[PDB]
Amino acid sequence: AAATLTSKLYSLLFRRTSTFALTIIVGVMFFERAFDQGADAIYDHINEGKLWKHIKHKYENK
Amino acid sequence: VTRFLGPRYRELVKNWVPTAYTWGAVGAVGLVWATDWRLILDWVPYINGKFK
Amino acid sequence: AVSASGKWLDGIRKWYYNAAGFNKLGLMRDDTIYEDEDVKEAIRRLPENLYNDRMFRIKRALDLNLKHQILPKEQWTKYEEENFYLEPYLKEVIRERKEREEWAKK
Amino acid sequence: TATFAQALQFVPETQVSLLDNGLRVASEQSSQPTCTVGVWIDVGSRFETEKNNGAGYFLEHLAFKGTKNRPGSALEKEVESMGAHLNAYSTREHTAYYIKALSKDLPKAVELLGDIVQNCSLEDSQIEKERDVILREMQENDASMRDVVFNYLHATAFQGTPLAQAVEGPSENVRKLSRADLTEYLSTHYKAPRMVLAAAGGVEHQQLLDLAQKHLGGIPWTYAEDAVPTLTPCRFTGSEIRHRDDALPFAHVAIAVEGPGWASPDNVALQVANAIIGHYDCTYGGGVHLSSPLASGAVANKLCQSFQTFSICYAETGLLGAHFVCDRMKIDDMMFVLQGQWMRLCTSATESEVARGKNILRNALVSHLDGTTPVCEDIGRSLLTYGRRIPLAEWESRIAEVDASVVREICSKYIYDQCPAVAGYGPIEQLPDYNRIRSGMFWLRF
Amino acid sequence: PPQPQDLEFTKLPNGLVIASLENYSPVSRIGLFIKAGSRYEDFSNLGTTHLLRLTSSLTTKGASSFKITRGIEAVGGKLSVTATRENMAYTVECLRGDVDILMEFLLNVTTAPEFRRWEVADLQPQLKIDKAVAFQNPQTHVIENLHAAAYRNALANPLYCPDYRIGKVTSEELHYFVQNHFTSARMALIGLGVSHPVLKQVAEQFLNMRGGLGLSGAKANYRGGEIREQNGDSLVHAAFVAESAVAGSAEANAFSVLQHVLGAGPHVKRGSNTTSHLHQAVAKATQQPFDVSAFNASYSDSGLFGIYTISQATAAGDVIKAAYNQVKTIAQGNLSNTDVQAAKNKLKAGYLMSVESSECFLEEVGSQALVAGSYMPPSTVLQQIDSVANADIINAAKKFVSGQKSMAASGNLGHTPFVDEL
Amino acid sequence: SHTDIKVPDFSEYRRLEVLDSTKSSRESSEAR
Ligand SMILES: CCCCCCCCCCCCCCCCC[C@@H](O)O[C@H](CO[C@H](O)CCCCCCCCCCCCCCC)COP(=O)(O)OCC[N+](C)(C)C
Repeated sequence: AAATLTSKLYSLLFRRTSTFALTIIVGVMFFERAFDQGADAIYDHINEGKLWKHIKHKYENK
Repeated sequence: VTRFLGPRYRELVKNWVPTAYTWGAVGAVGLVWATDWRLILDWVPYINGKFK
Repeated sequence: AVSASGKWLDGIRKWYYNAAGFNKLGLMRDDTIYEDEDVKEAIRRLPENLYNDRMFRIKRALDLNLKHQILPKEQWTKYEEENFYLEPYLKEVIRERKEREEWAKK
Repeated sequence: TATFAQALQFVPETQVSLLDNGLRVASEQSSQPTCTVGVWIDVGSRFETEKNNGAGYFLEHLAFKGTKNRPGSALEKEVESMGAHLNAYSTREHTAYYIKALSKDLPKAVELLGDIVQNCSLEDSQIEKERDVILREMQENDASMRDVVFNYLHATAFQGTPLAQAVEGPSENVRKLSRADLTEYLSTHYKAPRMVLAAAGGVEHQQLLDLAQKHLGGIPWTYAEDAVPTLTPCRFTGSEIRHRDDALPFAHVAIAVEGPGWASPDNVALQVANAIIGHYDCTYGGGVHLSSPLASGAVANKLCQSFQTFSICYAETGLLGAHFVCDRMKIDDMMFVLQGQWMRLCTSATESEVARGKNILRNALVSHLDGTTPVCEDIGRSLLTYGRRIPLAEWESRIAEVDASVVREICSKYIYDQCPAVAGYGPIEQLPDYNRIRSGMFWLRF
Repeated sequence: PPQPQDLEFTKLPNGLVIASLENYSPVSRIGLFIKAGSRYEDFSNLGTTHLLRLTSSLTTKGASSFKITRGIEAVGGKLSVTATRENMAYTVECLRGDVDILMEFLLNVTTAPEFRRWEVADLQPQLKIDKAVAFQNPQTHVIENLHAAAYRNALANPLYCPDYRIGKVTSEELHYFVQNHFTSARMALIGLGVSHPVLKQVAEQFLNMRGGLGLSGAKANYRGGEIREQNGDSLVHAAFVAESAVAGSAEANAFSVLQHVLGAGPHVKRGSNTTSHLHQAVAKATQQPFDVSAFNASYSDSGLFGIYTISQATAAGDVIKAAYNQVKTIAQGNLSNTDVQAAKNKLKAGYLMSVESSECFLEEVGSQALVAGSYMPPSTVLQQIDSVANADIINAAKKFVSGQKSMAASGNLGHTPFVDEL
Repeated sequence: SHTDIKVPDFSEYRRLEVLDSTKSSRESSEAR
């Protein structure tokens, strides 16, 4: 229960809605990058060795 | 227009200036994010990785 | 003061007045002014007799315009008989607005 | 000839002096031929429980019904043959008995006062008479609407706290009290050093101190079994109470947010803000698009009948808000304008409004103190609230420190994005739901 | 601080009385007292005064309505218009440093009023609101009926506009009343924080205004009629007045002592007035809630002494009989000495306690200046009040008993007596 | 008689930080 952490977040970035919107924009930018990278890694893991990315090395520059 | 002048209308602008800057910043970042503008984005420490 | 220029000014103003057709319909000058909020309040301050006269003359003008007719020559409004009945009221209302705006800025 | 702050220095000061038992004696002398002597006690409904909720109010009814030395009608006969006026009042945090009389009768007044606070006879037949009297007076209070909505506001804003219950107490409680709970309440609370004697007007401090020792010096200061009635803080709750009765003429909303205790500097600035909003009525002259912003808009569609802003302060906590009446069909519009005015103060406050607020505050402070009785009340309430009597010069100095920026920060500290407490008693079908009221405490543009 | 100052009086050749005092309070107060009142209207114009006192905020030739309110509001001061059948009192309060500003408005409003007809028309509906609020309390309706029941012409005029005149008051009537009743000789000016010499020159401006004397009224004649109302309220009100002495006379003091002997005013809160003779007489007559006391209204032309009794509809007759019988016993000569002293002490305490407040003190000074122009210190009041003898009070009681009575009673009236049978 | 009204207990709905009728709510409002 990081009550102090939530208190700091509110007092600095939520009391005014202008700051509230700005945090949202930066958060989504970072979130999409992390979400996309993690999801693609999971997809590649489940399908290891079948995607063309995993076999192109056997023909590219070859 | 002449009525808009006066000591207080200047004060009202001063109070709202911080809010105007923040809203302008919100719009600028939103535009860059929506458009995936590589020119500015290439100087972002982590987001730049997306670009290959 | 200038006499010849003043008489020329009076003559050209009379010519312009005759060029404007509202005298042809029995309308006074103050009836044609655009009715903004200031004019609306000014009309609200008119005495009953002037207000009643103003409404009837407007009705007659609208009725004449309905049938594309013109009032007889003898009944046209004359440049020298006109009374600016609405001027004092409109001036007072405008001055009050200026005072309010001047206070509002400081 | 004299400037404002220069005239403030000609006001006489108050002389304080303790007795052995711990009683505080204060006095402000003048050339007037009259005086007001009273005792203030730091006892109220805040110190009571469910079993003795109405004890303070009940005792007030028996205060002047007779005493051991002057039984029955002897007490009022002496008071009235003197031409004086005997009065009392109660609250959730204070009680007071004060007499207005001529300086020539200062001695006797104190004697009686001491007799009333030490030797209060509690004959049982009198208790029965007061039972019915309080029962009827409670019915009258129901007729008053403002009292009803202000008690509701306390009940909902201090849920589960001793500050929630009213001074009078439940009707069921007043019909079961006995001469044993009243004596326990009297013995446990009415004693020095909680008492504060005050005397403003043509009275000399020296005389006021010898007389007090003669009579008030006998009050005990030791609790039995060390059963000390300790005070505790009070929690504030953001909630609403809606009592609907469409037969009543007008809606009667009341809103308030939590506010500082009486002993914080910020309250002064808040008072200035309350002066900007101001009060309105239907009998005031002019003002239609000619007075403060909330009252100018109050007559454009004929929204309100009368609204007032209040700031109730208790120890460690208080209430800050605005009370308004309105027609059935215009409830939401009046609330909309009021919330806009509060938010405007939090964000856009000009110095011209502040200067008007400061001037209004100075007038209220100076004009209120006119007369002896208001002066004596201020001495007693201050000595039990701050422990001192803030002089006018200090008040002016603190007010001068107020600035538009200061008001913005303080109002943002207490008004912005805070959960309010709402009370409505009347035709209140149009009152907006709490969620809408709570969403109107901030701005999406800010 | 300096020594206690005194009040300076002066009378300009116009006839205006100017009085000033120099205290050291930080708040200053100015007042204008005019002999104009509701008694100076005739049947042609009525309700004029009631509308006139609402026009204090209207525009003037030298200042706009917008300016007056905004200027006063910004300074933080106030302006009020107290009114009565005999007099009208303008009053203004502010700080020491702003006096010169506010006086400019006060002078203007009473010297150069410009009763714009459209402004008057828009202000007309306010009359109903004011009238309704006052009548919310039934005591207002009972007295205004009482004055209309005991006087034929002059003091019968109501303080509030009659219903039928609400929409028909004109600016010409306002103008006509002002010219004929705002004369300088009829006026007086009082100041508390201001210095006397500056008061002279600020007042010098209107010496070119008004002047001479105004339109005199008519001596109020006494009739003795009744005015019953028969409303649906459960608690009946009444009134039993008779001719009294004139304001500011030796006989008037005896009547003042008489009412306080009869328990006119309550002193102790939540307590029965045992010393009051009327409450004792009624307590053994009714066992339900009741309220009783004496009435005293002294005017320049005449006065009226009487009794007011709130009581239940069923017990109205008994209450009135007990009160009236009590007065007869007093008139018969049964009056103890102790009651005289107790009543006198009540009077002196009331007088000094009332004047204690600065606002009331300014009101008392203005009222005295108009009629006489010479302030009479409270000590002189005490010597006058102590000269009253028992025989004087007995004579006062006998006069009230023998005199003709006027009665106004609102309520159910199912059991209330009539005059000629009381 | 209106003094006989009192709010029923909400203890089963209140949040943890406001469950005590003695602790002030100002120290948790910003956190909540
Ligand atoms: C285009 C197609 C869109 C389709 C959308 C489909 C959506 C389907 C799912 C629906 C989900 C519904 C819920 C979504 C929002 C949930 C939260 C919302 O209801 O809350 C409100 C949301 O309100 C907003 O948050 C208010 C601030 C406005 C923020 C705007 C952010 C815009 C970001 C994107 C900008 C893009 C710019 C692009 C420029 C080119 C009010 O929040 P509140 O807690 O009561 O506000 C308190 C304000 N404080 C914090 C300051 C005290």
